[PDB]
Amino acid sequence: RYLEEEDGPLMKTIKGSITGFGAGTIYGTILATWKDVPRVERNVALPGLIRTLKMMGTHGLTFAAIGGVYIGVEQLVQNFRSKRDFYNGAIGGFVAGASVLGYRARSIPTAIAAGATLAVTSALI
Amino acid sequence: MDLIKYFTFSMIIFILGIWGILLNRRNILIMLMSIELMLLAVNLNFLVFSVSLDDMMGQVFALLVLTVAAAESAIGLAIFVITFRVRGTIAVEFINSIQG
Amino acid sequence: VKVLTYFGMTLAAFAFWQSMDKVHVWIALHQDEKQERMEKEAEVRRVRAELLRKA
Amino acid sequence: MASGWGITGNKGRCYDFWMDFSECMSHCREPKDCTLLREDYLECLHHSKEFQRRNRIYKEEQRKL
Amino acid sequence: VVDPKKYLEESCKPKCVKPLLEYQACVKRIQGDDSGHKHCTGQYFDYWQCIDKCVAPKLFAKLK
Amino acid sequence: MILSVLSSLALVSGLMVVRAKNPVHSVLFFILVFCDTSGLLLLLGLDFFAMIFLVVYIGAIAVLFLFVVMMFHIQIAEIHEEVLRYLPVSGIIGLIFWWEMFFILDNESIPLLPTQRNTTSLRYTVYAGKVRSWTNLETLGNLLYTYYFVWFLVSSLILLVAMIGAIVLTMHRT
Repeated sequence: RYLEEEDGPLMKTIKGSITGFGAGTIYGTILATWKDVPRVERNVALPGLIRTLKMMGTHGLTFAAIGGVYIGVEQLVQNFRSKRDFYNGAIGGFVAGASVLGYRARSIPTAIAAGATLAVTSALI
Repeated sequence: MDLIKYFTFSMIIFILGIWGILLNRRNILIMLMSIELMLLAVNLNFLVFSVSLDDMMGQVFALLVLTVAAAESAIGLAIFVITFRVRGTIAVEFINSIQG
Repeated sequence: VKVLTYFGMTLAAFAFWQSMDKVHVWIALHQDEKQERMEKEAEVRRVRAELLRKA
Repeated sequence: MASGWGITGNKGRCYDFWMDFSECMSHCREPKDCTLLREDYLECLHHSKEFQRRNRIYKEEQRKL
Repeated sequence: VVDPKKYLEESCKPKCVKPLLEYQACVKRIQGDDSGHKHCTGQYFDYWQCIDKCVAPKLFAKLK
Repeated sequence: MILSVLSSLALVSGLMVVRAKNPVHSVLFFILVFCDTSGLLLLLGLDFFAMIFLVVYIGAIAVLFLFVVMMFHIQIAEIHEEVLRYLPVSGIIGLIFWWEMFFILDNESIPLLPTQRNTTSLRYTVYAGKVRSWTNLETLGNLLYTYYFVWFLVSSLILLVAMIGAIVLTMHRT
C-alpha cells in the first residue's frame, strides 16, 4: 500500500519545508484578499499590494517552519529509536505545533494546545 | 489546431468572467456582466462542439441557453432596480445587513 | 483608454496567442514520451499486483 | 455524435460507430467485450490516434532532415 | 529449515518492481554479444540495493 | 492567424468589460465582445447563430443593460476600488485555471501538426451530400418543434416567468 517512494530523511525535510512554504503562500494570499483595505488606503493601490505580499511571505515562512520541523523531528525520532509507529510522529507534530505556533502566538498555553492538536491529528494517521 | 484555438477563445472569455467576479467587489453590476460573459463562453463551447462532432444537439441547447440568459438578465436587472430604489445607492455597504 | 492604448493591448494579445500556438505545438510533439511513460507506470502496477498475489 | 442528426442534414459522421457500440453493449454483460467498438466511436469523435500517427510521421521527417 | 533472508528477499520483490523491470529490460537490450562488454551491473545494483533496504529491518527479528 | 486576431480583440474587449471605471463603457465593450463572437461563429459556418447573437445579445440584452445603467447615473466613488492588491490571487486562480483548462482537450483532441506536404489533395469529396444541402436555419428548424418540442415549451415557460417577475417587481402604475 505504501511501496511507491524513494525516501531520504534530509530530502523529506527539504520537500516538506518547500510544500509548507507553498501552502502558506496560498493561505496568506487568501487571507489578504478576504480582508478589506484600511480607510486611509482606499485611494492608493501600492500599500495594499505590499501588505498582501507581506502576509504571503509571513504565512509562507510559518507554514514552512511547521512543515519542515514536523517531519524533521519525525525522522530524528524514528532514526535514533528506529521503530516505525504512529508514536514516532506524534512527537514531531507536538514539537512543530508548540515551537512554531507558540513563537507566533507568544503564549505557552497556546503552544501546548497547538502541539496537542497536531499530536492527535498525526495520531489518527 | 482549429479546435484548440476556438476552445481557447471560449475559455479566455470564461476566465475573464471569473476574474471580473474576483476584481469587482464594490461593483455588483460588473459582476452580473461577468456572469453573462461566462454564459456566452459556455454557449460558444456548445456550438463549437456541435460542429466538431457533426451533431445537432449542441445547437438546440445553444438556442435554449440563449432564452435562459435573456430571462436571467431581465430578472437580475429588475432586482438591481428595486435594490437601488429602496436604498438610493448601489454601493455594496448598503446590501450587507443580513449576516452571521 | 486612449485608442493607441487599445491598439497596443491588442498587439500584446496577438503576441500572447501566437505564444499559445507554440505551446500547443510543444504539447503535440510530446505525446510519444507521455505514452511511453504511461506504458511503464501501468505495467509496473501490473508486475506489482501479480507479484503481491503470488503470496 | 450519438443522436444521429448531422449538422448538414444527414446522418452524423460518428452515428454508425455509436450504434455499433450500443448494440454490442445491449447484450454483452461485460463492458470489456465492447472495448474495441467504444474506442472506434471515440476515435471518430476526436481523431486522436490518427493525428498522433501522422505527427509521428512528421516528427520522423523532421528528424531525418 | 529455510533461510529467513532468502524468503524475505522474495517477499520484498513487490517493493522493488521498478528496479527489477529496468534490470529485465537491460538484460534484453544486451542479449546480443557486441564483443562481450555490455553488461547490466548498474541496474543489478539498483535492484538489490532496493531489495536489501527492504529485508534489513525485519530479518534480525526472525533471528535469535 | 485570423483566429488569433479575433481572440486578441475579444481578450482586450473583455478586459475592458471587467476593468472599465465607467459601467456605460463596460456595457459598450461587452457589445464589442459579442461582435467578435459573431465573427467566430461566421468562421464556423453557423450564420444563423452569428446573426442571432447580434439580434438578441446586442439588439435586445445589451440595450436593456444600457438603459438601466445609463438611467442609474452611477457615481465613480460608489464603485471604485484599487485592484493592484488582487494581482496575486488573480495570478494563482487564473494560472490554475489556465494550466488545467486551456489544455483539457490536448490529451483528448490532439492537434494535427502542419507538414511541408500538400495534404489538401487527400480531402475526399462525397457529392451525394451536396445535391440538396441544408442551411443552418432549416437544419435547426427540423428539430426544434417536433423531436425536441417539450424543451421549446419549457423555455416559453421561462420567458413567461421573466415577464411576470418584471411586472411584479418594478411596476408602479400612475
